[PDB]
Amino acid sequence: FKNKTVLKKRCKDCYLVKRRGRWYVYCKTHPRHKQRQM
Amino acid sequence: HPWEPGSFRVGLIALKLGMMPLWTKDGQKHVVTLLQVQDCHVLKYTSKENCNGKMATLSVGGKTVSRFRKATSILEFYRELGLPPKQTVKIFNITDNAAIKPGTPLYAAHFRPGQYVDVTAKTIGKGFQGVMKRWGFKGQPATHGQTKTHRRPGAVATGDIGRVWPGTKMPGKM
Amino acid sequence: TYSPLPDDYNCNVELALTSDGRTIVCYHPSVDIPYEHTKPIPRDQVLKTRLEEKVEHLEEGPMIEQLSKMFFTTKHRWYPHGRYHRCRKNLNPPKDR
Amino acid sequence: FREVVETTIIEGRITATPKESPNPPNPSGQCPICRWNLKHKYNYDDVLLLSQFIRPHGGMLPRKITGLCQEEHRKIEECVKMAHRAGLLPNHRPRQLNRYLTRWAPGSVKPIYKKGPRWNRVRMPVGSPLLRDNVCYSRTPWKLYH
Amino acid sequence: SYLPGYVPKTSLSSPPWPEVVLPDPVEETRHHAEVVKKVNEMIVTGQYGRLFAVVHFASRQWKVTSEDLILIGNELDLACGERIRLEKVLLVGADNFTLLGKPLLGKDLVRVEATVIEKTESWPRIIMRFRKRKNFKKKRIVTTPQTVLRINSIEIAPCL
Amino acid sequence: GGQWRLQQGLAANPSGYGPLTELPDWSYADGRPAPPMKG
Amino acid sequence: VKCTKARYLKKKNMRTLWINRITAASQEHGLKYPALIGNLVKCQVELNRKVLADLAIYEPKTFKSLAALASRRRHEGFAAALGDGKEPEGIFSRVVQYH
Amino acid sequence: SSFSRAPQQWATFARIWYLLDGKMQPPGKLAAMASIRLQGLHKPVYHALSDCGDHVVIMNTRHIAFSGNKWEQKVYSSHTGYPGGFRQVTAAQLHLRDPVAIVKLAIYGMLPKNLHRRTMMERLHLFPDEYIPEDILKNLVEELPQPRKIPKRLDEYTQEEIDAFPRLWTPPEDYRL
Amino acid sequence: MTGKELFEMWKIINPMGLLVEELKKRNVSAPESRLTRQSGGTTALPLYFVGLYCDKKLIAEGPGETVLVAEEEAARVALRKLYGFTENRRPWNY
Ligand SMILES: [Mg+2]
Ligand SMILES: [Mg+2]
Ligand SMILES: [Mg+2]
Ligand SMILES: [Zn+2]
Ligand SMILES: [Zn+2]
Repeated sequence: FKNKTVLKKRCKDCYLVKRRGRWYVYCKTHPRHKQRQM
Repeated sequence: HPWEPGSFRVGLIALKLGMMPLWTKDGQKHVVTLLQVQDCHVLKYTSKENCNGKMATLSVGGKTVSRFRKATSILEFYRELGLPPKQTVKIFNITDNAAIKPGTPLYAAHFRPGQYVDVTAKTIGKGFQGVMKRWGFKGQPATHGQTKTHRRPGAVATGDIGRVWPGTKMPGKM
Repeated sequence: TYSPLPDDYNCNVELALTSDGRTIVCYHPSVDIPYEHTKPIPRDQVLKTRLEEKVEHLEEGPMIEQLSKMFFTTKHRWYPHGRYHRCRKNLNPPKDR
Repeated sequence: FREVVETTIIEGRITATPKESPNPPNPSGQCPICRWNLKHKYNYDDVLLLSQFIRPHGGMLPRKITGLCQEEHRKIEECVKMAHRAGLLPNHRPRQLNRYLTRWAPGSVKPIYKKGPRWNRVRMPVGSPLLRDNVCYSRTPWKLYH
Repeated sequence: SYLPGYVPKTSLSSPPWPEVVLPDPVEETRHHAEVVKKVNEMIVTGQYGRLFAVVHFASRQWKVTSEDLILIGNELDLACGERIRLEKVLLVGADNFTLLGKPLLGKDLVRVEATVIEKTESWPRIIMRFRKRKNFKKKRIVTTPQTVLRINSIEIAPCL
Repeated sequence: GGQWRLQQGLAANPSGYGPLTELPDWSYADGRPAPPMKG
Repeated sequence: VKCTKARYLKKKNMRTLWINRITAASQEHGLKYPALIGNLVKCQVELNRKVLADLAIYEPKTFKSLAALASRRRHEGFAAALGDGKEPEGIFSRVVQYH
Repeated sequence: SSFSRAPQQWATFARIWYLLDGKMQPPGKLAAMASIRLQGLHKPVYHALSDCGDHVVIMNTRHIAFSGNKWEQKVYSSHTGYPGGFRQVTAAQLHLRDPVAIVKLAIYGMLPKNLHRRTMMERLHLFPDEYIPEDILKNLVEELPQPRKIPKRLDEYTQEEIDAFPRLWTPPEDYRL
Repeated sequence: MTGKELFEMWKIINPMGLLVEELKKRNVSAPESRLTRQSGGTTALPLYFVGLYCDKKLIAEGPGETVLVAEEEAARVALRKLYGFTENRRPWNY
């Protein structure tokens, strides 16, 4: 994951999920698109 | 009662007799301390409800000392147990299945060889000792200009905290 | 059916106004406790009955802890004070009613 | 309602359904709440209302089926979350610290180790901001931040 | 048939305080007349003893009873031992009843009588001003005149 | 209760222009009017 | 200097003590202090806080009568506010007028 | 009241034992109504120099309820004055170690910061469960009412209340629910 | 005798006996002592309010540190009420 203030979906398989009180971008096809809200 | 898993028995009080070599079959020297059990007699039992604590207790006493040099209450306690006065009494936290009737002799063979034990005693007193013996401080150099400063603590703290922190390793009784 | 306050703990308050409207009249007779609400009052063959006069002397620490537990206070009340304050105290205090 | 039974044969059966109570006091209203004059008069305690709008195992029912407006639906959702956390719905359960007015999921807040200065103070949120327009019945407003 | 306005019983539908119905004014006026008659008959018969009063005097309010001593903080232009009538009585009360003025009770209803028994001075009061580093220091000593009055009688009359 | 007293026209301070401040404090017990107060 | 300024401080602290004792007695009657004070002024009773604390301590039946009077005045105020029209004023809400 | 001088003083300045219950109750509301009575601020004979406090006995301090997320967000800070001895424990962790500590600390923080505070705190008694010692139980006068009314879980509602509340919406008769 | 109580001027020994003698001489049943109010009890600072009842009607009440000092007091309050020398009585007319 990479820490980001603005989260962006870089594929059509990227999904925004809020867990542990923070939004997250998870991608099961391109895991480089993993993103953590700061 | 028989030994159930998770139980806890009593211990003894032994006089430290000394030290001796002991060689094992591989040819390894293994110094050993000789602890002699003088007159260990269980002296008191306390139940979990009375002993405010999570286990019962069994007071055990060691060496026979002089009645003439003991106190009336201690001397009255030993009169009702029918035993001479002991030097030290220690409290051994035991489960309820390990209660031994007060006034009962404990022997060295309560322990058995090849076993592991914990030994508590007061350490040798060194008096008021400085930082080099009490805490391993490095001291200061002998020559090269030093004024009356060779075995002293250096700074004890920093200038911003206008005090000395609690627990600072300073000279004292060792 | 209206009571400004409940009428069962001090007095039976009745408020009124005079016909001119200039003064307020309060009638407050006392409320008495009911008997049903009360409780009843709570209730060596050969020798003489020697008086059981024992007074164990307690040291200062245990005695102060015993007094603190008895009266629900702390220890500082029971420690002494010195001669300056002790002679400073007024031993002939002003008494009104 | 409708149930599905698996015995391999699976079949759907229609079961008895509740109906709306006969005469709403405000028939011109648009969502069930508006109709029954409950615009700002319901809290997390009102499980006799939250139970009407939840699923049997604790989840919420969707808006196109309950008829609720978006404002109401989000307020009901937050009230149901707070009721579940307070423990007021013991039979709507899935598959000890007493709480009430719990906004966030209790496993997802971090401790306030560094409260700030009295001018930038990290407050503790209490209740829900969605219920700000609820009727006060008091002369001090609700305190959403403790 | 739910009337137009029925809010179902939720926690914030109804006010949290109980609903209070005040007495109807006609029967309450009659009850007030009965209470006033009872207290008036109590005054006529004399079913009281040791009245107290709240009396406005010298910008101050004093709760006084008979045989009492009050210290007035100025001179009053009366010779010692002189009997005067305290006149602005806010309240007079007894065991089992109390009479409340709005704000002053009738002089046909209550009399407070007092006696000047002392015209004295206060003990010296020190007024000292001091400001640091500005050579400022001043001392004045004052003694306020004072007048002790004894409350003698509090008498109520049947006038309600 | 100053705003309420103003709404009834009775000043705002109860030590202002009413009978409670302007009536004489006392009188002689025989009934003679006292000399007028200085304030 | 401390003696000279402690005159002002004595007056302030004595008023604070009276307010505390009046609050205690009103809460013993289920009333709050602002309610008692405001509704007694509305009842045109001009007892000050010194004598109100004194009545709280030494004449508790008189103080319960006063707390009842303030409670009634508050209830009449609430009834008038909800009525909003021209219902009769309320028996204890009438104001004796002076000219 | 026609009492003698000594029994009248004794009655006026006597000490009263009040019982307060926790059980689903905000710690600080318990603490407010406890600190008033420990100070003696509820007596109209109150004065800071009259030793007029009362005994307060608080039961079920293990079952207090915090509003919001205070169970994980509140932190009780302490320092054993050794270097590195700053400790911070959440409200949940302290409730799990000492079940009376939270209520005790709230009452202590609400008491006046004078030298009369620990005397009042010795007149306070706190018990984690429904057990109170017999001697304390035989000293009580007046159980105070509880600050929070307890919201009443859904299974506790009577069928009269359930069928008195109107059904707001009609469900579609084909939904799986 | 202005601000003084009766038993501060007239010293008595046993007010319960004096009270039962006066009740007997006016055809009234003997007073039963009953515990009306109680605070503490186990403590070293208890408060007891003992009330004296006659035909289940309260005639007097008194406080004390013991139940027995409260009953003596309640008897003294009853005696003051019956003899008319009470605190709330009408003051002397001078
Ligand atoms: Mg070296
Ligand atoms: Mg040199
Ligand atoms: Mg050297
Ligand atoms: Zn992606
Ligand atoms: Zn709507």
